[PDB]
Amino acid sequence: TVGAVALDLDGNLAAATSTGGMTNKLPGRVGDSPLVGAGCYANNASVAVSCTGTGEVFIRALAAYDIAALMDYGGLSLAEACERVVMEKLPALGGSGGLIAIDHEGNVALPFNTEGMYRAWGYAGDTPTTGIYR
Amino acid sequence: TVGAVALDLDGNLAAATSTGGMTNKLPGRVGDSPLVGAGCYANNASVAVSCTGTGEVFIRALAAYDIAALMDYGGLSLAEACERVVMEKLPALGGSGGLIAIDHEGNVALPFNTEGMYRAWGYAGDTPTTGIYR
Amino acid sequence: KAVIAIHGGAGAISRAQMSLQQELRYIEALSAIVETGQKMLEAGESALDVVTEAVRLLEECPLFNAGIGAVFTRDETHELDACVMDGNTLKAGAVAGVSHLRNPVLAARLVMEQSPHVMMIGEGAENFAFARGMERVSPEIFSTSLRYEQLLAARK
Amino acid sequence: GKAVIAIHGGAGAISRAQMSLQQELRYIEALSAIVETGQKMLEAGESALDVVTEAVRLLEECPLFNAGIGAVFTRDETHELDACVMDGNTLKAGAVAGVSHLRNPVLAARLVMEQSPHVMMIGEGAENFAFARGMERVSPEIFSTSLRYEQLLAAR
Ligand code: NA
Ligand code: NA
Repeated sequence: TVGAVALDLDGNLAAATSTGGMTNKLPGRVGDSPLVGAGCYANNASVAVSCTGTGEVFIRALAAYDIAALMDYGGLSLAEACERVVMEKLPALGGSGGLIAIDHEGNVALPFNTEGMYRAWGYAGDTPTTGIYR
Repeated sequence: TVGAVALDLDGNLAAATSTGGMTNKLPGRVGDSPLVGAGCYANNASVAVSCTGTGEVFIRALAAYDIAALMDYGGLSLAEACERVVMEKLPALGGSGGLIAIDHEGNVALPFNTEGMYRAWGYAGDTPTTGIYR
Repeated sequence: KAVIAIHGGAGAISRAQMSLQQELRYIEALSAIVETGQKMLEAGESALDVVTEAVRLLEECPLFNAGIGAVFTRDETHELDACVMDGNTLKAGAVAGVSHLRNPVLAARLVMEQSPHVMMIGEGAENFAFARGMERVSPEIFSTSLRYEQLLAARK
Repeated sequence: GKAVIAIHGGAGAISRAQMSLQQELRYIEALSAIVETGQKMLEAGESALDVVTEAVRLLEECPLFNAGIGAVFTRDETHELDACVMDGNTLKAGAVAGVSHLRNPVLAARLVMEQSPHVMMIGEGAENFAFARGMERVSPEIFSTSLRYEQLLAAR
């Protein structure tokens, strides 16, 4: 699974996600990646999110939209919402993985509860950061 | 499109939705009915919801989970959440239709913004109510 | 206090184009299906079994656009979709794009009950269901003259 | 806030004791190259939607990541690919699932967004819509890599 999120100079947020699924997948199984609100969500009023993990749990938990609702309705910060969804709510349902997210203010979060997540980010005109472990 | 929501004597909530789609549909098109959080959602801590309408907007708006999030994070009542989603938010996106919902307290709601919605409901032990028009 | 609600669709209803005989058939159908569900709840059946049965009945009823009585696609075919979710476990099952399963809602429940997945589509969903005993049917079984006439009116 | 981008290439399949430094270096190089292209696009005033679309196209083309070229194999030794894109301005979205003959699933998803009234298409219906709009039909062999095939046999 791969994904990207961005905030552009005009204040717009977008998100995108793509996958080949899982090795040895049952043909016809669909995980969170193509499902709006599960593996991909963007709303200029709150946040842009792209996920990667245990497909079934990100769907049942509507992880991408949940970040947004937590922020918009719960008043949580991007960091508090990411913490709650990735570090508490998903492992509680047997889920593992992570996500990337940018809020309408420009805050960036790349939470994951696994040993690794291939990831990178950066502001326009600046040096990017890349990551695998940690 | 058809659906059902139920609260049982043990306190469990459940939802189900089924459809044939739209007459003259483009083959391969998917609307909200089979998508968790869009056309079908259930959580014992909040609400059971089944939707019917212009599929694309209920997906974009994650209508079923939004009722749940408005109630659980937002503190809205079932009726307030139903009013916000069906009568304000969906039509703003150009969406028509309605949903059925039961919350963990046994409240029931059958909102719609169309001329009609085939519907019925009833508490166990009571006589049922049926409806077609407003 | 146990309770059930059902729907047969919003949007395709216009008092000006309906007849009283028509409206009574829908009321009768909605009555009987909701009554079956109420009885199930009072008897202590689970919420999950009740919504599953209710939508199964709505699928079987040719008046409603699900299962028998499904609309036709552009290609004069039927493509059916369904979802079911258990508010206790938060498990869910869903199928989309199936045409050889008589009751999509039962196939959706099969996904949630007899697999670790949530969503299956198309022929993979059908082969999974068949392998577990669900019968293969021809999609002609869903066809009705009323929905075919709507298709031709649509191509007006 | 200033313009910013983040990308990912998957969580979960990563173990330091199972990785080598030359492999880690290739991943860092690819992530850096793609996030940099996104940064420069943002700096130049491109839209958030065009940026994420391009970034995920690049991640699909890159054989290191499980999307597009480089996709894992199903148990039938096929490739089934899925993608989504959403515009936070309009809240429009486009998605494809279960496609095998489209080189860049995210471009198909954007095509569903940009050139149809719909949000999600699946399977052959999704492929036939995309071909009708001029997208090229490819052989699913093009996604195949020895590394992912050996992984399938190892899982076996
Ligand atoms: Na029916
Ligand atoms: Na790739």
